[PDB]
Amino acid sequence: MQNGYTYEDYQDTAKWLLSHTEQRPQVAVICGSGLGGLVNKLTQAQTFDYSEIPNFPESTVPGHAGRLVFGILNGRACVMMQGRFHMYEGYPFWKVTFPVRVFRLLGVETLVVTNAAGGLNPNFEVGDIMLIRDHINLPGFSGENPLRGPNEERFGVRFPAMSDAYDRDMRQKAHSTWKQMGEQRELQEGTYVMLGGPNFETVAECRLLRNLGADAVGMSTVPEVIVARHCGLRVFGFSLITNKVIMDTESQGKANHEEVLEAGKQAAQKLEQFVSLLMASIPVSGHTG
Amino acid sequence: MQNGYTYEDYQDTAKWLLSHTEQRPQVAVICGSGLGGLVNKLTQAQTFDYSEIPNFPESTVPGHAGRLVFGILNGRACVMMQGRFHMYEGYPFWKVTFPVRVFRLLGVETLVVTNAAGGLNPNFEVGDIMLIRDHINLPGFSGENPLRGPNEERFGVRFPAMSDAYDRDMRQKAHSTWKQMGEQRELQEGTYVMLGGPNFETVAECRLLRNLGADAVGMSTVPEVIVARHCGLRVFGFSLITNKVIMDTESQGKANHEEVLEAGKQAAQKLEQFVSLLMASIPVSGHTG
Amino acid sequence: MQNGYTYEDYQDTAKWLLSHTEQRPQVAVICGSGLGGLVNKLTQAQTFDYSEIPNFPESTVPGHAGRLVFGILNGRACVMMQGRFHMYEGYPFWKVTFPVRVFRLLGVETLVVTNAAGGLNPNFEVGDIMLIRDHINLPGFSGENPLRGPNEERFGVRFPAMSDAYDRDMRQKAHSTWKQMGEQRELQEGTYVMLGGPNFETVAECRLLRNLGADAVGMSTVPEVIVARHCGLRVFGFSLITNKVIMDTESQGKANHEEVLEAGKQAAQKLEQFVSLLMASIPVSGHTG
Ligand SMILES: O=c1[nH]cnc2c([C@@H]3O[C@H](CO)[C@@H](O)[C@H]3O)c[nH]c12
Ligand SMILES: O=c1[nH]cnc2c([C@@H]3O[C@H](CO)[C@@H](O)[C@H]3O)c[nH]c12
Ligand SMILES: O=c1[nH]cnc2c([C@@H]3O[C@H](CO)[C@@H](O)[C@H]3O)c[nH]c12
Repeated sequence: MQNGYTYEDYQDTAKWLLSHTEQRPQVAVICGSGLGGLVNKLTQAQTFDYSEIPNFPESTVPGHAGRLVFGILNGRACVMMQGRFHMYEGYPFWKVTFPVRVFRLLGVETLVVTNAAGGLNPNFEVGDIMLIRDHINLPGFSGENPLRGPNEERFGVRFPAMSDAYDRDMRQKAHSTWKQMGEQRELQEGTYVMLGGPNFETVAECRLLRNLGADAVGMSTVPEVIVARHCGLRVFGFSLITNKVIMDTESQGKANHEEVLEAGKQAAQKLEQFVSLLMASIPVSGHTG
Repeated sequence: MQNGYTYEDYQDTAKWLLSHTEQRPQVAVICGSGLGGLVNKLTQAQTFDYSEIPNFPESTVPGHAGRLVFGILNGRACVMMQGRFHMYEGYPFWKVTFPVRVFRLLGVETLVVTNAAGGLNPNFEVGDIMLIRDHINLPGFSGENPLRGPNEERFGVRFPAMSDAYDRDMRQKAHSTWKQMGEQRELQEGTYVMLGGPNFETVAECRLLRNLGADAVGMSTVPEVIVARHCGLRVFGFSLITNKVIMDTESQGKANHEEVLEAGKQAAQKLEQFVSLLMASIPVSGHTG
Repeated sequence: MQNGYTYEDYQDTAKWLLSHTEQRPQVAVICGSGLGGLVNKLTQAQTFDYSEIPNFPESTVPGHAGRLVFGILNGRACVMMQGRFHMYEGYPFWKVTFPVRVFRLLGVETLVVTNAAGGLNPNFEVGDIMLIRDHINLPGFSGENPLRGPNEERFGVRFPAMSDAYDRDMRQKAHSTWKQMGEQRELQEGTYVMLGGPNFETVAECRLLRNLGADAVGMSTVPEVIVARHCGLRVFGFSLITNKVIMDTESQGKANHEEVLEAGKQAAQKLEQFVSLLMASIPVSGHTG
């Protein structure tokens, strides 16, 4: 059936975490494939395995550790999902996005989503960082949506708008911060398209997606962005272009999960630093003062 | 699993209605968001709340009253669904389309479907009435179809054609009737595309859908048109363009459910009159005479 | 839930077949709508109704006999599925593709898939044979995939590549063999697109699919190709263009299942001979010698 989680289920989980840590994060960060190293920048870190937290699902994908880590990143208190969940694991979207609603109940105001994606835009290179300015939700087109079923008014409204999903002011800041880093390669920005997986795309599917206007293709993030927005979380996200998708039948090679080599190795120090500097200020937003 | 309704389930429901009303409608009308006012033109009306009719599902969306109303509209006896069901409510297509098969068993010959839709075609304006000449069924592309599972030969054949879904002669009549109304704004006609919802589309999705050739986007109607056609019901339908979809990232605003303001208020008297005049004649079709 | 079949389920079924026949096929052939006649070329044939083989699903579509036939085709020992399964019958993809994994466990190395498809490419004619060089998996875009859920490492890896699904060397051979037949009509080759069904497409959907780059549209094959590739089966496939899809609203007619007339009658002797000659050699591939 539809969402099997009740409001109290999120309530209980949030209560469990609050009674087990003194940290009160405002920023929540989700780490995609091979981006699990973002965690080792945190100070005063406390790690919780998903399996010990009440209603939490579990990461079954290599590159996804399956741990919730609270810590202080460059002065700001945040919580990180070292590994996320995907629909191709057998998880329904209402299970995949469970942690987004828990964050909301913990008092989190901002959510930054990351992921590894295949490059569709020809100007993208392996190793590029693409700011997600927009997305195309293919599973959504068919009713596969985390918000399907009766609406929980306590989180948001029945018909939430998505045209303004990715925060404009945060994307301005990302660009400004990149300049300060002195990166030779420019900061990319585009549309992220989500499909189910777990197999990689055929040439025809890559050409089709590109013609639809997508810049990168992945198998996650979008459900989370929808639930986040629905409950009023400010959102920002970026894709690490781990590979160039096959656009020709004269296939030199084929995609493979070794793309973690591009993330948790190749572009480790870069985006980890990019995200740390990014914790400069929402500006915070703490009522007054 | 697939369709949980047996032929007898539709039989029973049809029998219940027939033994509770003296009205024998030939035309069935389904009212979409904010079009619930079409009901108050009926004479000798008898209302049934969906909750009292045996195997009937229930409308949970504001703008959808959830009542079956029998009445006489401009001389013709018809039955109206004051509010429909959607997949985003958690309803499977076989539940969403239940009433279409009941209508067939009541003796109904024509079904007119209405709905509120976002305008993709740039020449459309808020308040426009678009005749549905065709549709694109996105959920259908993935197997999400009201006819999935074993086929009930008593209703129709296994592989029904959809290329001739929207009656040609009725669309000629709609245009002729519009002329007689003296409307300054021309009568629109286009392709309706259905997606799951309940969130509104992103700019990228709107551009994608437009490039696919769709004129308006909605979250209903199509499943109903398929089941109707499958059982031999003549079909006609139109969309009330309640809003202009966001096609640019320089987002002035965002879509919201207040679009009922455009329907159940703004274009009330117009389409209600358009539908009343439309009950001129199939010509009826009553064997001979 | 996800795949309800365990590795032992495939093991058991493979064992059952092996202890009931002396034939050890290397090639497996799947027959689509109206192509069931490919079976009557086999020598030393042994037929098994799907209903008698342990974990086997059942064909409910006319044109699909529902029998597993072992035999010798032009010198090569093979097994044939006289009739396949489709998602529109109510079958989940993990049920639809069950036989592909059984074949793998029997020792099969090559799988040739066939099907009846509607022509999108304007240069195609009814009766044409199209080599499947690639595919677009619409249900896959939304997570509807035979590999969803935990991965069985004993069959393949979590993220299998699909860009090289259709064997290049076998498609070279198909072209060479066609020349030897002396066919006046050239051998077609293109992209196959899969959608759910069971209804036929609207004009708008046909134009949409064509613009996406598809040459033929069908309601099967793809799930099977994915599971096959995942477990290392060499794959080759072709579509019998049974009809021209409706691309204009000035609809002369509409599609219907009578397309079996084009297959199991019209192009019977041709493709049956084409497939028999095609059993020339992988070259076999039998370790050494
Ligand atoms: O080219 C790609 N296509 C689709 N998904 C991905 C990913 C993402 O990485 C994981 C697999 O490595 C998946 O979880 C997927 O979403 C990276 N590259 C691609
Ligand atoms: O722009 C739009 N996009 C998608 N659906 C709708 C609707 C339709 O109205 C209800 C929500 O107001 C939904 O039921 C939807 O199908 C109107 N406008 C749009
Ligand atoms: O034009 C077509 N569109 C979609 N599917 C098919 C088939 C295939 O044949 C069976 C129905 O005859 C279905 O099983 C379908 O996959 C043939 N032609 C078309």
